[PDB]
Amino acid sequence: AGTSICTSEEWQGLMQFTLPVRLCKEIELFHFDIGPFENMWPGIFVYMVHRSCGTSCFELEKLCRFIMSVKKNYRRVPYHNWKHAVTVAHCMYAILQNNHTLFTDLERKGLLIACLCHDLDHRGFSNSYLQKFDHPLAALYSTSTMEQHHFSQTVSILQLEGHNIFSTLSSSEYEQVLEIIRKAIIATDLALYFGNRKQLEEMYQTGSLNLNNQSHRDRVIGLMMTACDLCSVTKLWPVTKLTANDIYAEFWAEGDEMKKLGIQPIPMMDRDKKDEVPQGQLGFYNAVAIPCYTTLTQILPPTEPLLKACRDNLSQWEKVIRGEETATWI
Ligand SMILES: Oc1ccnc2cc(Cl)ccc12
Ligand code: NI
Ligand code: NI
Repeated sequence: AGTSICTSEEWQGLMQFTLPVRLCKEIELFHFDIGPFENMWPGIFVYMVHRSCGTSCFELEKLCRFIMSVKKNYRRVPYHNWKHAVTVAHCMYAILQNNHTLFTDLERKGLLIACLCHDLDHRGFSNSYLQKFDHPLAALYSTSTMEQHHFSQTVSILQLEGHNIFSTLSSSEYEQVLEIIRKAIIATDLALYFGNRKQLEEMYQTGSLNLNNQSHRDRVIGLMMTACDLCSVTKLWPVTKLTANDIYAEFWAEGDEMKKLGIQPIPMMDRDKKDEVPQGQLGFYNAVAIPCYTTLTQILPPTEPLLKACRDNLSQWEKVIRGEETATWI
């Protein structure tokens, strides 16, 4: 109820924060895992905005208020949380650094913010659930239901007193950036990923892909947003495996709610069907993640380590299925 606002203590603290030097080099890398550094997550986002866009891109006060309010409008859910937001934002930063001049300064600042904001106010329920049980949000947003809500939450935060990091933009650039952000957040709807990937694959294979074509650009950005959203599948196996637990904590809790309403959940959301998880991950990697990173690598060659990592993780799930797991902690 309402949009939440960071305290003065919170945003002034972030202003005064400094990143330990050792980390600077690590953050550049695709495989970097933010996990061990919880206190530093907001500062890591600052550092990334500053290195990619410049320290003069945003007024520092408005930026710190914005980031800290963004954090306060993530809910305490097992997966679609503040930690996930920064993880996604970090993947984008690594894509952007490796492909810097392909994207405009407006696209870079827009995309880093869109990633941080792309799951705002997520409740732990999927679009399938909201549409099945006619949540009011599905009345408002007939397709891409939660994504449309996340964009609306983003705009609400920008509109808070002293939070509009985009106010210094020309009126024309302001409309362009909100449109960059809307499209990017919408593209995180995996329902849309399937057609987009198939289109991009066709454009690439026939050689029609042209990055000077706004419709093509929009699509490449969309695939980038898919790759960033799913990037937990591109970490080192222990990291990826641990994250998988949080994803399923969330799925199972939704499954439980379905059962109360007289509907048996899909196996993926059934806590009594945990034996089927490894095969379901295999299916997810084969249907979604592998193709995503495969096509992204063809379009943006420097993103190849995301694909190589994802391939290594598919192999690990295959190992689990063959009974070849070694010891695991969670
Ligand atoms: O198996 C999965 C289903 C839905 N979303 C997922 C997201 C990640 Cl990062 C990994 C596996 C997923
Ligand atoms: Ni989402
Ligand atoms: Ni997400």
